[PDB]
Amino acid sequence: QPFPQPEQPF
Amino acid sequence: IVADHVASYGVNLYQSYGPSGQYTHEFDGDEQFYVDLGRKETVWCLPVLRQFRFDPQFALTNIAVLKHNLNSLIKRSNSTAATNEVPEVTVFSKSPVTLGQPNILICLVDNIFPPVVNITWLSNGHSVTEGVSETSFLSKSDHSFFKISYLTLLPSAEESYDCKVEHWGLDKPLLKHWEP
Amino acid sequence: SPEDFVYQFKGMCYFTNGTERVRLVSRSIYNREEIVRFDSDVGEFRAVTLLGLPAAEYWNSQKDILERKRAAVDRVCRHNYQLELRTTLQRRVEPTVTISPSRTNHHNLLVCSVTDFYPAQIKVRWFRNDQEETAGVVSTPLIRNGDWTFQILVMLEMTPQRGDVYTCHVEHPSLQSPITVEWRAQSTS
Amino acid sequence: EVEQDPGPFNVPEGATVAFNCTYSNSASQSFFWYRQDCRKEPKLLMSVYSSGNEDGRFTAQLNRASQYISLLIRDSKLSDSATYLCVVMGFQKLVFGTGTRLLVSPNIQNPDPAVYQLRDSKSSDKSVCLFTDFDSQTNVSQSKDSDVYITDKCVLDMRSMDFKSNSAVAWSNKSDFACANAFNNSIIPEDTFFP
Amino acid sequence: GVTQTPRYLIKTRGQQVTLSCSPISGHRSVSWYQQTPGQGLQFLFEYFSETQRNKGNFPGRFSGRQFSNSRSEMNVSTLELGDSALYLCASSLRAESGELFFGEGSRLTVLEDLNKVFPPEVAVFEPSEAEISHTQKATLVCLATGFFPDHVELSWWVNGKEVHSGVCTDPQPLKEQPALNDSRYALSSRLRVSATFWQNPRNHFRCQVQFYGLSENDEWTQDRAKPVTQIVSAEAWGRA
Ligand SMILES: *[C@@H]1O[C@H](CO)[C@@H](O)[C@H](O)[C@H]1NC(C)=O
Ligand SMILES: *[C@@H]1O[C@H](CO)[C@@H](O)[C@H](O)[C@H]1NC(C)=O
Repeated sequence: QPFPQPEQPF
Repeated sequence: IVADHVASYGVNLYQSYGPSGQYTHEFDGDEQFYVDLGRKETVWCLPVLRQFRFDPQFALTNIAVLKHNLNSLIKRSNSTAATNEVPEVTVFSKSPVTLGQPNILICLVDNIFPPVVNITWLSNGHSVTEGVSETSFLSKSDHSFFKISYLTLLPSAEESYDCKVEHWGLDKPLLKHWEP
Repeated sequence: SPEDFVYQFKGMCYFTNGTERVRLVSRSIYNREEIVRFDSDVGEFRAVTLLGLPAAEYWNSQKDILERKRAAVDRVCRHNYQLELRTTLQRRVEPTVTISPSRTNHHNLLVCSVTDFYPAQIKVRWFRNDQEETAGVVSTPLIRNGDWTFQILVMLEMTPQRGDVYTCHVEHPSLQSPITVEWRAQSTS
Repeated sequence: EVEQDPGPFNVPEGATVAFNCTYSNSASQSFFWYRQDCRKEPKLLMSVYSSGNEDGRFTAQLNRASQYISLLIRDSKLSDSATYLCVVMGFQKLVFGTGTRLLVSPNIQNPDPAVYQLRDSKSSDKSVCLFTDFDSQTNVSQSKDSDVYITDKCVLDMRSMDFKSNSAVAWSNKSDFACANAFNNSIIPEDTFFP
Repeated sequence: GVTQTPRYLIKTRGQQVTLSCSPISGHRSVSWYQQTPGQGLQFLFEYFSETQRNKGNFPGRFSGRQFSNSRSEMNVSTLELGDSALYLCASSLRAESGELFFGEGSRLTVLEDLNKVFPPEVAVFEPSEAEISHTQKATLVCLATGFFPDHVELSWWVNGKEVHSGVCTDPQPLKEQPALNDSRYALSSRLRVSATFWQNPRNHFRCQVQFYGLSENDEWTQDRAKPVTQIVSAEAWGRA
């Protein structure tokens, strides 16, 4: 599984 | 930034005009996969990567956060909208031309912003659909995009082609011609 | 022309010397303006422009967000590099090397087409009668086909003597030993 | 651009001191006060927040609407004497202000202004004049003769005795020179005692 | 904290210098700043992960580097008179931090000529009987005179132990020739004690001036002694 980078909510 | 290798894990795109989004991973500038957000399906672009798993729900969640964040920023920028760049189009073949031997025409559309574009292949004025495919909106460090379209063909002395590119940054459709 | 509002988020990983130097740069972008950045060297969100200041301050106040971001260079970049080592970083596609004469008459130009290779690192040299040519060589930039292959055209301006052998000489990580392709002048131009 | 109170603050011990600083870049992200003793290194004093960071006698506060940064020093001590630097961090630039110098003078309860004369221990004849025990309002003016040397005022603190005193030193190689007139170049007190 | 060497240095115009900084253990970012009267703190260069991360506006004769233990060196290949300054290094755990921990600095004085360099002469002046009568307190005075450059540290020692209570040292030296930029200097300090404490003649009072002058490597062809780094002191005991 490639691990990814999540964006944060404003 | 100077590095031996650069990866985007991943490239997240959301835009109002669709509304449409895109999720990809890139390694050294090439597309590893995209998530078809409509089908919730991970679509691998390099076959050896199919042994791996990537949960498309992550892409859907991330894009949903982009949607939320985008609304906030339209409000805070005073609806400051994207500028339409002028894209550059280049047509070339994958390998040297041998009349009658299978080849692939490559239409590179570079400096795309915003990421909305029509790319269509023409032969003797007719739109070609068979043997056509394309990459995703591949990222660039100035945050514009490029996109590449492919036409498989048997080159013949009497058959020529145009790559036709439509973009809001262009005055008229841009035809880019190729002859053997 | 329809108006468009664009958001981009890029979770970028930079690798040098294997994983000796690994660096995560998270980039939030409004249209083409990067507005907030998380750089693992810095360890906190930084407003690149005014538009990103509220997000940067808000995310930096959330301890749980900070510690996830700070671990992300290992959790994301280093983890994924191990997968690249078994796949993308092992990809070797040998170049196809082709010479064809051209003009700009008699032939005064040779094109060495080096096509369908991966990875990008390549060295293409022209030789004339076993002596490397430096003047008169013109190369396209490295051309990215988009299908995980590259190509490059290296051209030699030439004034051929009958009997001359022109050699295109290609070095590439896929090759145990260089590819050489010869073009032999059958007449004097 | 970082702009600070553009002048020495001369403050009596115990007074409350307000430092102000403005920044021009609205995108500026973090803010700090540093403290720097004469010819020494800066030391982080506190980070600045909109709520107001409070820590003992020190309060720092940020106003992003007006782009002001402030530092408050309650109940100032002699040890607070330093140059206070406003430091503003933006994207890839950390800007140190030029600083505001703060000088905290003692509250001399019972002034005993005198001018003594002191003799060299090892050598003989060589002497200096000590003007001491004056109150903090008294300025001491450097000489304008190249033969006569007058030092600035200087506060010492005899801690175990809770006693503080100002003093200044004058000396000369010249035979003419006498401690009676050494400090006639500076406002001296009529109370000033000349044994 | 942060360790900087050398703490004091005299060089001449055209010479080269290397300053060293050891950051706080674990810190990976080292910055260099130049401190002069009238410009305040000026940023030289920041060093993170053995590479230069950011750069100020100084010319290229100012260079730096960082080793794998995060120790950093600053170099000036050709010194000018105007390079005289306090060179400060600051460390932080991470790159581009506003929270910096400064060393005590390298005080670099650049001269045209080393003939101008003199250690101090130091004299102690014993309290006046009038003071001892009128206040029941006793002020010793210390004079350090004729030194150049202004590389001195003055301390008071009472019965072998350094003291600070009751001490005031001039924050700024006096110039013995205020027009010359190479003027020799003077510095005074006071130590006040109780009349009783001074009246005990067992008590031992020393004024100690550390001077930072020339190094072994510096050439010296004058007749007077080479003005090296040295301590010059005077002392007094107290009388009935
Ligand atoms: C692409 O084509 C469709 C219909 O062919 C058109 O409506 C649309 O506006 C085109 N997009 C651009 C960017 O020109
Ligand atoms: C990478 O390692 C090599 C040692 O093989 C060294 O020469 C080079 O300087 C290193 N590069 C970086 C950026 O650390």
